[PDB]
Amino acid sequence: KNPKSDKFKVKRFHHIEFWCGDATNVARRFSWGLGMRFSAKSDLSTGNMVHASYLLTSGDLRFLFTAPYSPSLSAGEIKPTTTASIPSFDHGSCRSFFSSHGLGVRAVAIEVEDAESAFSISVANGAIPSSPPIVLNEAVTIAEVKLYGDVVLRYVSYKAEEFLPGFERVEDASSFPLDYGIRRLDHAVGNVPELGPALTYVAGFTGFHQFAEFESGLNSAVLASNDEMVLLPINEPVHGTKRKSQIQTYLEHNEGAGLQHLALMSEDIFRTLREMRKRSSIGGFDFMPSPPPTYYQNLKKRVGDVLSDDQIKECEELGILVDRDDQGTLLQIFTKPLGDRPTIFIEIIQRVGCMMYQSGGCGGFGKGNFSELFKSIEEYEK
Amino acid sequence: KNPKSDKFKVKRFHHIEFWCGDATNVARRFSWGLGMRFSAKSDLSTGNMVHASYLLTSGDLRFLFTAPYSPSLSAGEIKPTTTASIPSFDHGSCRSFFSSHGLGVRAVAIEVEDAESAFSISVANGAIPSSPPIVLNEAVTIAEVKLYGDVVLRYVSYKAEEFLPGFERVEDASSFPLDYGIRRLDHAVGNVPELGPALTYVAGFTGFHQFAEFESGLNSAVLASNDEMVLLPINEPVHGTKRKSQIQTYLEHNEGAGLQHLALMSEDIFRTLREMRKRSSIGGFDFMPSPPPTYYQNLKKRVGDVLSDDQIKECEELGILVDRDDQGTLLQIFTKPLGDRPTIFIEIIQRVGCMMYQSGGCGGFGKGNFSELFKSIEEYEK
Ligand SMILES: CCOC(=O)c1nc2ccc(C(=O)C3=C(O)CCCC3=O)c(C)c2c(=O)n1-c1ccccc1
Ligand SMILES: CCOC(=O)c1nc2ccc(C(=O)C3=C(O)CCCC3=O)c(C)c2c(=O)n1-c1ccccc1
Ligand SMILES: [Co+2]
Ligand SMILES: [Co+2]
Repeated sequence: KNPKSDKFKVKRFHHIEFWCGDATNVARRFSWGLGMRFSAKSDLSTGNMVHASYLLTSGDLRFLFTAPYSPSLSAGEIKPTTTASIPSFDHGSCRSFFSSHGLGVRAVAIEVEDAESAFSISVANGAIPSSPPIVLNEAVTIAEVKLYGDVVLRYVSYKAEEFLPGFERVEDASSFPLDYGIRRLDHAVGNVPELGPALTYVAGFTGFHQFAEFESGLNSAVLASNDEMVLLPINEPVHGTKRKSQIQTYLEHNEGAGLQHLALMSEDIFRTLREMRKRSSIGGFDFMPSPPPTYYQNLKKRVGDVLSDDQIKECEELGILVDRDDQGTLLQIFTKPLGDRPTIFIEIIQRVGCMMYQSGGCGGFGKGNFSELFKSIEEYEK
Repeated sequence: KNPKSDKFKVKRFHHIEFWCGDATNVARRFSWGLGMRFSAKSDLSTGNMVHASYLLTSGDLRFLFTAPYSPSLSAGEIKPTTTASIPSFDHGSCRSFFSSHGLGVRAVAIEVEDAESAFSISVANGAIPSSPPIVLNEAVTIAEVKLYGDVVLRYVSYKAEEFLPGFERVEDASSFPLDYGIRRLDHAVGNVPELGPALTYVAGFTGFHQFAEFESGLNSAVLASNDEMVLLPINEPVHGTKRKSQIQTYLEHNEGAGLQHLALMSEDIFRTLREMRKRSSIGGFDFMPSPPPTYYQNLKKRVGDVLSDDQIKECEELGILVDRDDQGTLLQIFTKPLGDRPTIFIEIIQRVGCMMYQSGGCGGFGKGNFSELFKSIEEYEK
């Protein structure tokens, strides 16, 4: 059941912005680890005396890394005379965010038809405004409202129908064409102390609807746009369990609510994981410990009609997890945390089925892999 | 002339510590870019609830990357009950340092015979104390005094004659044996507003002596230990020049004095620069723009008795600079800034001559390359 109740026209995920202390080192690490190309910049070399911002792209996926310069470089500026390319940026907010949370996502940005209308309708329906609509070079409009914690939902709309004005394309000599197969952001997941009030708030101002699902330490629910291509799952911890909830660990180490993981769709998850795993110990990303062979022995009875024995052994080599709902099949794997704190991590996913284009959320989000991993663990103990 | 006036016994450079906002991403970037191995850690997995610290090694070179956790993780601790492995660490100091300066060196650490004696003698001779001597697991003693800006000179002494107590060796699966030929720290350079008072201060409390030298925007001088293996150059800006002093640009973007560059000795600078340059656009480090061919044409008359025509063409391919004093020859090159701000960078060097072992500072520090580059620039204009 999809009531298609969006209160304004939403297109697709546009970009994800990390707030950093040094944008250069995080961007360069991420570029090598994930196979993303340096495509645009806004920094001292482009006249930005306020913040350094570097954009990585892989297919339609856009990762932005931003850090503040010394305020003294821009102490003479006022908002009318700012050299910042992202006018919502604030030195104090950014330093407060990074000191509170460490490295993490500040903005989940979605493209809309009309960012000024989206902002107005959202705030009229309970959204807490974060940065009012601002028109950049008469071409792009950006506005921000609070999503959860210190994470904002960023609306971006373009008149034309090239990232943002004041960003410059990166010199091809500095722009190496890395590509490990990642193509787009599939979903973005938040952790909160209380799921109910978080859902009521976000569904309240967006009109997003609850996306149908099928001892883990969590309760979760997924908000979706009309065509279910913008997917925003939210988790709360379940307390009193034998094993401590990873949602509660997140909230403690993050100093509260924030973005838990980014799920990145790959057009070939086997190629992506081969390429990422080759770089784990040479500057890239690490992956969670693989499931036992019993898990992959049990893959025959569950998805033997979807993957061959060879495609299943390839899953075992790479530690890929597999889940399935009534519509389709999900291949997924999780990285270890991206930075110092046990907070944000990345998911790589590929979805099989639901062809009409592929419909959103085909195969679900892998909640079956909680019980399946418990089973395979005790089963492998033997 | 070397009076050998050290006021306490100094051995060698021990390590360099960067203060970071996220130690993981900087360490992983540096490891790939410079070919350094992950060798030790102190973090949540080792019981450290205060700071995350990761050590990279290449030969005798030790780079330490440290970032603060949320203070809430350790809010119940007191200094007697601390879980920090580096007891001088302070959350507030570290956040204040990174917000003021961005990514940079907090500590230049030298090994001494007796860190408690070095601290006492230094402070008795004018050093500003930063952290008093503390004995770690009855095995290592660490003490810190102010060097310049917010950079400290760190004394480390060992009873035995394994980095620091509470650090753990890194699992060999997570420890990839990268090596591009870098072997040790040759010198560490500071930028200050006023060279005179900075030299008087540091020479005052160490007994280090001035190391003999042979429109650039700087005045400089080099302080050296008794065997001239600890080398601490210091720069001040020269104002009123046609081209703005890079020392003044450093001071402005850094919010004052601090460490300008680290010079890393390579056992084979050609291999090091081939390996680093292959990785510049895939997560590693960039190099300053190469000198014109006239510079390399003029390399015949200056060092033709030291390098063959083939060893000189190899310099031209890699953009290596060459200088020479009355004792030996210096091959060197400079990276672009390591992070967002035009502040800290790295020098790669190899020294030829002065065999007795090789004596310290053989060939000087390349101050001849200022005039030689001006000449080659206008000469290449032609
Ligand atoms: C035994 C370990 O493996 C697991 O059970 C496991 N299954 C998962 C299945 C799915 C998802 C996921 O994507 C997600 C959503 O997108 C929507 C809302 C619900 C949700 O959770 C995630 C994060 C996990 C996961 O984090 N874990 C895990 C991994 C290591 C440590 C502890 C837990
Ligand atoms: C025309 C550009 O090249 C250059 O003239 C140049 N020569 C250098 C020669 C030597 C040293 C050096 O190591 C150092 C010491 O160790 C001891 C004290 C004095 C000192 O300076 C350095 C940093 C440079 C240097 O930074 N530059 C440069 C590079 C790009 C931009 C502007 C200046
Ligand atoms: Co997910
Ligand atoms: Co130097």
